[PDB]
Amino acid sequence: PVRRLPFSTVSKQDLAAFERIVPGGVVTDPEALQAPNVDWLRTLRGCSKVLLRPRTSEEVSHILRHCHERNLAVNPQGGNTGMVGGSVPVFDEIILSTARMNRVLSFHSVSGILVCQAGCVLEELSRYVEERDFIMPLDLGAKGSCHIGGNVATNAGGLRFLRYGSLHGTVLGLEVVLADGTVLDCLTSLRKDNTGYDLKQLFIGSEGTLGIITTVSILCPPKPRAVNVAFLGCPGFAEVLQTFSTCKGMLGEILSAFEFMDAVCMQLVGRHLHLASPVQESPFYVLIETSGSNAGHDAEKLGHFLEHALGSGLVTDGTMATDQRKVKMLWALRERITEALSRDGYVYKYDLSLPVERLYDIVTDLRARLGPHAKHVVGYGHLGDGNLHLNVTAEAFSPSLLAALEPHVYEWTAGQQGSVSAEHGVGFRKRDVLGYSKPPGALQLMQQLKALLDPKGILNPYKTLPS
Amino acid sequence: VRRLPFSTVSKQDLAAFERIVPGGVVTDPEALQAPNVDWLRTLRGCSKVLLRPRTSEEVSHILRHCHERNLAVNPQGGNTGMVGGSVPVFDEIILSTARMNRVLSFHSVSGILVCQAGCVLEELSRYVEERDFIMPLDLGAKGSCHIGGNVATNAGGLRFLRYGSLHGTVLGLEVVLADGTVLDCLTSLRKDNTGYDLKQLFIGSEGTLGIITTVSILCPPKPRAVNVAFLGCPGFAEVLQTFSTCKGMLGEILSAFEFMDAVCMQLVGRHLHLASPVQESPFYVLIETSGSNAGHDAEKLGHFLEHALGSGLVTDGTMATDQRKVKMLWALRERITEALSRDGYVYKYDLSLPVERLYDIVTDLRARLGPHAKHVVGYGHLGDGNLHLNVTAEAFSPSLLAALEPHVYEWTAGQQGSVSAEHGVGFRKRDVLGYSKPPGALQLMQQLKALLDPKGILNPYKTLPS
Ligand SMILES: Cc1cc2nc3c(=O)[nH]c(=O)nc-3n(C[C@H](O)[C@H](O)[C@H](O)COP(=O)(O)OP(=O)(O)OC[C@H]3O[C@@H](n4cnc5c(N)ncnc54)[C@H](O)[C@@H]3O)c2cc1C
Ligand SMILES: Cc1cc2nc3c(=O)[nH]c(=O)nc-3n(C[C@H](O)[C@H](O)[C@H](O)COP(=O)(O)OP(=O)(O)OC[C@H]3O[C@@H](n4cnc5c(N)ncnc54)[C@H](O)[C@@H]3O)c2cc1C
Repeated sequence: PVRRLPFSTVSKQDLAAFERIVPGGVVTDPEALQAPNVDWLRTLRGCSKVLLRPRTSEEVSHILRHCHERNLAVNPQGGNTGMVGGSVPVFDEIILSTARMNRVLSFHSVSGILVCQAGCVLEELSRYVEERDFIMPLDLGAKGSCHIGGNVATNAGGLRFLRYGSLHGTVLGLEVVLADGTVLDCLTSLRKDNTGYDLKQLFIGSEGTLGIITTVSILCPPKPRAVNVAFLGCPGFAEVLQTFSTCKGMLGEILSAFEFMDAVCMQLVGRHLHLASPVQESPFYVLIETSGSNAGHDAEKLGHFLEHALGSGLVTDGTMATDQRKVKMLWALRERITEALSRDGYVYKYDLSLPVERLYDIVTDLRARLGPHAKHVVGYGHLGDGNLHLNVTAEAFSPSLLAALEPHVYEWTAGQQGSVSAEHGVGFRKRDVLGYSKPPGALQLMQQLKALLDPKGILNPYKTLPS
Repeated sequence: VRRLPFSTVSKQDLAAFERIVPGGVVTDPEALQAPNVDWLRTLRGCSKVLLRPRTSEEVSHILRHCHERNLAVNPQGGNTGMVGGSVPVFDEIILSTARMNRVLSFHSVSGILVCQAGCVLEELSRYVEERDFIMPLDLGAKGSCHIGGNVATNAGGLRFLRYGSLHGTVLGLEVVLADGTVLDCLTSLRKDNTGYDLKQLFIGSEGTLGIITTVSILCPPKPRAVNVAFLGCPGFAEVLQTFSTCKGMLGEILSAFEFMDAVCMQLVGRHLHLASPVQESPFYVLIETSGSNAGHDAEKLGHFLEHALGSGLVTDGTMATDQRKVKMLWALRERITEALSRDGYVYKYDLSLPVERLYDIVTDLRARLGPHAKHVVGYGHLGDGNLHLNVTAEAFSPSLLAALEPHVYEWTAGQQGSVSAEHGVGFRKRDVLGYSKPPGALQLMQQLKALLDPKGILNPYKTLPS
C-alpha cells in the first residue's frame, strides 16, 4: 500500500489564487471531479479536489509557481487515455488539464512543420494537416481523445511507427514548464540544429515527472498520394512471420504499417462491436498498409506480393482496399480491439517488446496456464516493431489470477531480454517492475535527473521511477 | 582562453596508465603532434599524453584515475570534427578510441548492429553491406570518422533526408562517466518505454557528459536500386522548384537532395582535378533515390526528368545506377570541403535556414565583401534546410572576420535559424549559441554538465558557454 507523501493540501486561499491565475478554469464540484479522477481502464480512482484548465503557457507557469511555493503536488493530464495509471492522482494531487490548450500556432506548408499547444487532440491535428496535404507522423486508436502533449510525454508509438519512427525523431521542439514555474523554451522549429544538448529529449517519455509540455513543434510527413490496405488470414504464426519477411522484401519502402491479431481478437470485435470479418476464419490475421507517391507502382508491388503470399501458402484468404471508406473499415478491426476487450470484462494488460520469432509464445502458454479462469486471452499488435499487446479478460478481477500472471509474465520478458513496457510507459502501474528491463545504475541516474529538475517532487509523484 | 586549475600528469600517473592500458600510453612528442591539431589545421593543443584503450573497462579505470587526480581528458575519435572539439586547448589527456574497433554483434534479420565506439564509419558500411544492410548515416568523412564521434556530435549527413536523426536510429549506448561509472543503456530493442530515455542526453553531447564506448544502431535494409541524377539548374528559383517537384514525383524513394553553386564546381575542378559531367550552370543538384523495385524507380525518375527538362527547371542532367559512376557523381559533392581548404583560408559557417531563403546570405555576402574575398560559396543539404556557407581568402584577415561576424550569426538569428546545423559547438562556437538558444536553455545545459561531470574534467573549454 502506497503512503501519501507530506505535501500540503488545497485551501480556499489556494482556490482563490487559482481563480486569479486562470479565470473560469477552476473546477471544484465533487461530481465533476469524478471522471478526471478515474483512469481509462476504470480500475483506479484518485481523490483530487481541484481540476485546473489553463489556456496559456503563462497560466501553467503561474500555477506551478504557486504549487512550488505552497508544496502542492500536481497531476498533469491530457486526453486521459493512458493505460498505466500515470494520468490520474493517487491521493489529492491537483489535476492540471491541457484540454483548453488546443490552439495551433503555425503550420509551414513547405517544411511540413506543425507548432501547436499540448492539448490539441491528435485526430483534430490530423484533420488540420491533411487539409493541407500533410499527415501526422503518428496515429493510434486513442486518436479521438489523446492530446499531442500526452503522446510526447508517454513517447507514444502507434500504427505508423514502422514508417515514420519515434517521437524522439519527429519532435522538433518543445515548450516545457518546470516544477518551479520556469518556462523552458526549446521550441526550435528547425529540421537540424546541433547547438548544444538536445534538452527536449529529456521530456519525451518522461510522463510529466520532469515538466509539463505546453507547446509542441512536430515534423509532419507529406500526405501520400496512394494508400492501400490488405487484410489477410494466415494459417499459423510461422506464416505470419514469413508474411512479414516477404512483405518487407516485396513492398519495401512503401510499407507503412504491419499489424497482427489472433482469432480471439476477431471474435471479440465481432461480438461486442458487431464488425464482420471480411476474410475466412483463420487463427491469425494481418493488416498491411502501404503509402506511396505512385498508385500504379504501389498496386503492382502489392499485386505481386499477394500472388506470392497466396501462392506459397503464407496467406489462406485476403482482401484489399483503396476506397477511403473500405480502408477505414479494415483499420477498425485492429484499432477497436482495445475497446472490445474492455467491454468483455476486467482486463489484465501487458505491453511487451519480445523477439519477433517468439512474440506469440506467451499467449499460447497463458491460455494453458490460466484455463477457464480467463474468459479470454489475446495477443495482437505491432509485429513489425517487435511489440506484443497481451491481454487477459475475466468476469471480475481476482487475486488468484493476478498471482498466476505476475511475476511470470515479467520473468518471461526478462528471460528474452525484452521490455516490460514497450509503449504505454511506466506511470503508477509499472514503476516497481523496471528492474526487469533496466539496470540499477541507469535507474539511479534517472532519480538524479528527477531531483535536479523537480527537487520538491510535486510533479506526478508515485509514478515513472521506482519507490 | 585561460587554463583551468587541473593537475599535471606526473611520472606516477604515467605508471598508473601503463598498468591500466599496457602498450597504449603514447608520450613520444613527435607522435603527439598529429592528434593535437584539428582537421582544419587552425587549432593545436599541447597534450603530452595519448592513451589508446582497447576495452570499456580500460576506459572506466582511466577516468576513475583522472577523476581522483583531477586531470582533464579530451576524448577523440577520427578527429574530423570541424569546431575544435576534438583536440586539447592546453595539456588535456587525449583519450583515443582508435583501438576500440570491434563489431560486437549483428542480427542479420533485424539489422541491429552493436559495435565499439572506435569503429570507422566506412568500415561499418562495408561490414553491414556485405550482409545486405546499410548504415543509417553517411558523411564525406566516412574514411576516418568513428561511430562514437558521429553519435557524440549527432552527425547529420547525406542520407538524413531518408533515415533521419541518430536520436531516432541509435537504439542503445554504453557510456563511461567522468568518475569511471559505466552507464549501461545498451538496449537493442526497437521500442522500450521503461523510464527516461537517458541515451539521448549523450547524442550530441560532444564528449562533455561521458565517453561513448559502445553503440547499438538500427541499420536500414540495403536498397536493391540506387540511382543518382546530377542536374544543372539555371537559377536558385529552379533549384527550389526542382526540389518541390522531386518530392511530388519521386516521393518515398528519395534518399538525398544536395545542391552546390557554380563556384563550388569550379573549385573542385581546380584543386581536385575532377571534371564536371554536365554543361556549366549557376547551380547543380545531386538527387539520390533508393528503392526495392528498380523498374518502378526508373519509371519515376524518367517522368521526373522529362518534366524537369521539359519545363526548363533543369537545363542538363546525367544519371547513374552503376556503383562506379554513382561514387564519381557523389565525389563532386562530397569533396567540396576539401577543395575549399585548398583554396586558401576558409571561413566556415554551417547554418539551418528556411529553404526558401537558403541562398540569400550567399548573394548578400558577395555584395557586402565584393573584392575583399577570394570566393563566397553556398552548398549542402537543401532538403533539410542546411546551408554550408564558406568564404575563402588567400590569407586570413581580421578585417574579413569583422565583416563576417557577428553579421552572419545575426542574419541567421533574424531567420530564427541555427548557427550550427550539423558540426556542433566544440571550442569554436561555444560563445555564439545565444543566436539560437535562449539563456534558460543554456543554463539547464550547464546544470546537466555539473551533475554528470562536477569536476569538469571531460572536454573543458567547449560545447557550453564560458
Ligand atoms: C484505444 C486506445 C489505443 C491506444 N493505442 C496506443 C498505441 O497504439 N500506442 C501507444 O503508445 N499508446 C496507445 N494508447 C495509450 C497512449 O499512451 C495514449 O493513447 C496517449 O499516448 C496518451 O495521451 P493522453 O493525452 O490521453 O495522455 P494522458 O493519459 O492524459 O497522460 C499520459 C501521461 O503523460 C502525462 N502527461 C499528459 N499530458 C502531459 C503534458 N502536456 N505534459 C507532461 N506530461 C503530460 C500524464 O500525467 C500521464 O502520466 C492507447 C490508448 C487507448 C485507449
Ligand atoms: C570531409 C568532411 C565531411 C564532413 N561531413 C559532415 C556531414 O555531412 N555532416 C556532419 O554532421 N558532420 C560532417 N563532418 C564533421 C563530423 O562532425 C565528423 O566528421 C563526424 O561527426 C565524426 O567525427 P569524428 O569521429 O572524427 O570525431 P572527433 O572529431 O574525433 O570528435 C568530435 C567530438 O566528439 C567527441 N567525441 C569523439 N569520440 C567520442 C566518444 N567516443 N565519446 C564521447 N565523445 C566523443 C570529441 O571530444 C569531440 O568534441 C565532416 C567532416 C569532414 C572532414
